Amino acid sequence: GAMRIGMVCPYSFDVPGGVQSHVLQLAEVLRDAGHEVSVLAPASPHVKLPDYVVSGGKAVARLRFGPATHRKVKKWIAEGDFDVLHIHEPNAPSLSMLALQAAEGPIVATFHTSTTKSLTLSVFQGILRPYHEKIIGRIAVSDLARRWQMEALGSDAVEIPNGVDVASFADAPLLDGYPREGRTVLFLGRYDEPRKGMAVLLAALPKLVARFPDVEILIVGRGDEDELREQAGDLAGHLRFLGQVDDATKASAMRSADVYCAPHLGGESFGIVLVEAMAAGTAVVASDLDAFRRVLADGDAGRLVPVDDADGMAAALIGILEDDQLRAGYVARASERVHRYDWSVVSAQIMRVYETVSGAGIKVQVSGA
Repeated sequence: GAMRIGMVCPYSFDVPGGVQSHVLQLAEVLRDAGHEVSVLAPASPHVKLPDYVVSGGKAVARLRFGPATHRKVKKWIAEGDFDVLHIHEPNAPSLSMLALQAAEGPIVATFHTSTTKSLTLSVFQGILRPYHEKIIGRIAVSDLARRWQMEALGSDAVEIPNGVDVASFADAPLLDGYPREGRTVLFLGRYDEPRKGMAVLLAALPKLVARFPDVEILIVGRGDEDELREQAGDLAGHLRFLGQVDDATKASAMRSADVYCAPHLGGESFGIVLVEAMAAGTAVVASDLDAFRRVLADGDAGRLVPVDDADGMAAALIGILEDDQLRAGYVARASERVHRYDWSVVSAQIMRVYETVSGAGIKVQVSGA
């Protein structure tokens, strides 16, 4: 039953990031399931972390990490006695790649390509290791490596969704004073960046207020309030800024909004926030970018709008708010879909990968043997 799993996170936890958060959530989840997990990462002295995460330090023409670091890592692996070593974003250079090169046996590496989709593969430890390791260094930064990995022979590469704790949203406490009889709409992100599409949401505001005069636009994330109020004109009174909040409050605000609007001009990454919205039971209206269309399943799980279309956005929102049955339907379907993104599933898939790669009696060792 039980398994010992090392994970390597290339990034310090001193700063928020998708990968860091992914790793930690996953680790917690596996530990909850009765596995021994160890997390290696760079020094994160500023934040208080669980006891199973370990620090490797920080350091970096073309140059590599210093000796003390290598020592630390080798120690970690050798005394780890891991059944599986899981590496994240083994970009070259990185802590992860260092680990990947140091170790031997059941090695798995994951590249998080989109916030909602992540490629997972097993390193060739045969005569090809030197060659494959150079390909793995470029997967992060190139389409061709990615392709070749998914396409090639003897390559076990699989795609798995990004994980989410669904309950932390669904069960999130409502914000004091919500729901608003005035119909709140949620925007989430840094609104000074045009690709987040705040401008579109602003363009559609007059119609929205016309048909729903008491509406609030709840805005989470960092940006310039003054400027936006100024661009909002006399409708600026409808805006409410929560600033850049913690995850708990994000979940709360998300759950207490009647609708989540995602008018992104494009990211080709950003989609996971929609998953969080659906898990919160809040109906989604999103721009028609491919990723969003995938997540909402062609328009099954949420309303899709043409990119950079204000009139469409307005019609969509208004339509959602005015008819409650429709909205409820959208939410229910979304709740159906959100299953595949929960950790209990994702963790199972990755566990399958672990089980495939690791045998009985085989432990991760430092090269060579």
